[PDB]
Amino acid sequence: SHNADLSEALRELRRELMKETGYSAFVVFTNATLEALAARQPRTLAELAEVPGLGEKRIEAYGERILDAINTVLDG
Repeated sequence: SHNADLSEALRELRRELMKETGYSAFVVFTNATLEALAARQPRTLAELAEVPGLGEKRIEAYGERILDAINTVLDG
């Protein structure tokens, strides 16, 4: 739940999603969005919807993976 640990997991997730989709990091989600995820630590879909720059398309595509990345860091 340290910010650096969350940020690393989110960068690792973003690389997985890039490989799976063929998209750039930017198209997967931007650094401002990554930082907001790490700071806000959303734990639910409701909380994901509050994250600046993420948006519904990416919540649908990536939301569960994002929550799981955050939970993996917070819970171990």
